[PDB]
Amino acid sequence: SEIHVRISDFPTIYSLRELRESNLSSLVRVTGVVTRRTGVFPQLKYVKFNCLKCGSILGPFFQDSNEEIRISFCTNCKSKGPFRVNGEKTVYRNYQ
Amino acid sequence: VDDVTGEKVREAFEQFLEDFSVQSTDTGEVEKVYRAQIEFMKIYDLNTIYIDYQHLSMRENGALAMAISEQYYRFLPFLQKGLRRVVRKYAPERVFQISFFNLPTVHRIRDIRSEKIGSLLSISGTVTRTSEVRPELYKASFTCDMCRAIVDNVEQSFKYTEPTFCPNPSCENRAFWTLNVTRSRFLDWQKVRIQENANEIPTGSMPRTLDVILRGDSVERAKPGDRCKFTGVEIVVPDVTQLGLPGVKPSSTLDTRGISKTSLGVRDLTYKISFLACHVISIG
Amino acid sequence: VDDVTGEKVREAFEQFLEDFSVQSTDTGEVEKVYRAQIEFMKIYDLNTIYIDYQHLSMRENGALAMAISEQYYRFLPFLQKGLRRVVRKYAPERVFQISFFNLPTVHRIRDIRSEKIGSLLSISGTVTRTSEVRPELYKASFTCDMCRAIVDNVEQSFKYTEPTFCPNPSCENRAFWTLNVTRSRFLDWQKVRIQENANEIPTGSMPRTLDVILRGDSVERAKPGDRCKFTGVEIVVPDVTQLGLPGVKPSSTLDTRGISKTSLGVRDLTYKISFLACHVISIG
Repeated sequence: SEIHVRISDFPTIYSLRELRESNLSSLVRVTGVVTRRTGVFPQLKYVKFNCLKCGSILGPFFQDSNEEIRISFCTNCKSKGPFRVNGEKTVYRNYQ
Repeated sequence: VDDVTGEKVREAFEQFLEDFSVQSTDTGEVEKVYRAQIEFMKIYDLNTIYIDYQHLSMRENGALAMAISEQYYRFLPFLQKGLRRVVRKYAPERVFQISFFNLPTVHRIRDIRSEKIGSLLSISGTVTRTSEVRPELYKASFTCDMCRAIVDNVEQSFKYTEPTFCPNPSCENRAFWTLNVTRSRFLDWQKVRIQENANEIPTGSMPRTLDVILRGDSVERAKPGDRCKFTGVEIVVPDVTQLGLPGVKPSSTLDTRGISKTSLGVRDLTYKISFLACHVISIG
Repeated sequence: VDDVTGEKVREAFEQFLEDFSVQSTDTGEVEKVYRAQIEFMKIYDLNTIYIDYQHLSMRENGALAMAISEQYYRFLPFLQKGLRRVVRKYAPERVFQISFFNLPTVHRIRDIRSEKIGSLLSISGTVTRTSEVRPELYKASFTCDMCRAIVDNVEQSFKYTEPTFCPNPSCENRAFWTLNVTRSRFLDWQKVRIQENANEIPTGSMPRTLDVILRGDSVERAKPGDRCKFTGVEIVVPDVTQLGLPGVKPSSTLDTRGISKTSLGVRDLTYKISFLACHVISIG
């Protein structure tokens, strides 16, 4: 249920050190050589809470890139649901 | 199907009042006569119509006569919508009341049962202890403060509060009101309380009260100590004090065989027959 | 009075650069030459000006020369405002930097005292351990969510947060930010760190560092292992780690001999001299 797309040939190579304030929220091509890195961690993509007070699970969401927050109150007259994400039924997306 | 039923009766109604309504010759009571009632309403700007039942009893050979008379409460907005499109065809803020009259058979209070719910009926009795005149909302402007609060909405039916879905923007279900006490469209209604005729009661018991609500045109037309004829629609009002009657009275414990786990918002309901009327004629 | 002082110097400055600037004959270096710098800037659209100090040393017989050179930090927005009105007179989003050069007397790091705060001074030394290039806000769009959040505002001076008065609408003082990370105007600055010349230090002690900030035009012009000449304005940066020096260091316990009764938000302050520069020439 998802395909994200590629963009191949964007014809203005800024090497480095030409990044300035104006290029933010733009589309930039850069060359370089890869230094150290980290492992592969999972990041959450669909979240399913469950209110401990009013029984059962709530339902999926799509959040975020990148906020990861903070769904408060519903389905039990908006109270008093201190929530907790469960480790089951939430699809993760890997990160590096 | 059912929308094809109600829309089908709607187009048959538009087709009804657009056509001829007077059968009489030059010695009359000339044609049409409905368009004289619309235009005669347009000159004075009073926003009601008085239509008869007998003319609708003439035309369809009783087929449509047996379609409004039973499920009348189902057929308000289709009827009022079709009449509004006739008005926008033949005329240039509008609140329309469609008050029937001149029904065949008059019933008393004793002939009230509960199989006759929804329908039309002619009730005759005696007015005693009328009340005063107070407004009523029926046109909401109520949405949440974060952020948009400009939603015109429901509570035409008595709830009253509040708007439920498509909220707010952006505070979702069930964020709702604060309401607004300056952006609405009101009308006024009183609650007279009829008492049974003296020349009718079965020997021997006591007279029997009934409640009745008047909206819109028929405010103030009643008179303390006079006989009346009313108009049928006969709604049901929620009642409280009939507990320990004895029962067994039902209850409405909601279902939980859906949602899968990892409170008790059950309710009671007990109902008494009131009456709702819109045309008051004082012959008696 | 003081606004008449700064406005008086402002109109004398507008009067200065509008007039003649070249004394030379046809064998030149012809007239004007400032308008060639504005229009030559208009053809390429790069938004800075390089003006000399010696020409301003010529004209006024040193009166206005002794009015910008002392209280320079007081006289940014009046100067930049008057130059903006000259631009709207002779030209069609604008950020203007007014970088002086060619000063008479060059000082070292040892001649820095604290009576010379605010003024202009020519510092010469050796660049070592430059840093990288990062943005900075200085153009806020920050107001409260109930309701209006479209106020362009302060934090040109380093605070950073937040807007204080005229709040929100309608949440009053001191309701403020959430800020906005998409409605601002940024520029970029780095922080090189100069080190004292080898042929100057008083025998015998060790070399002495100093910090220096470059904004706008003079990013990236410095070079690790080369001599420089800078531009004077010499701000004061808040410092922490000088506690238990010994003192006695002051403190700022606010007054309460006003407000009549029916908490202790007192603070510390300790400051170290940094330097701020805008023109970098690499002669050495």
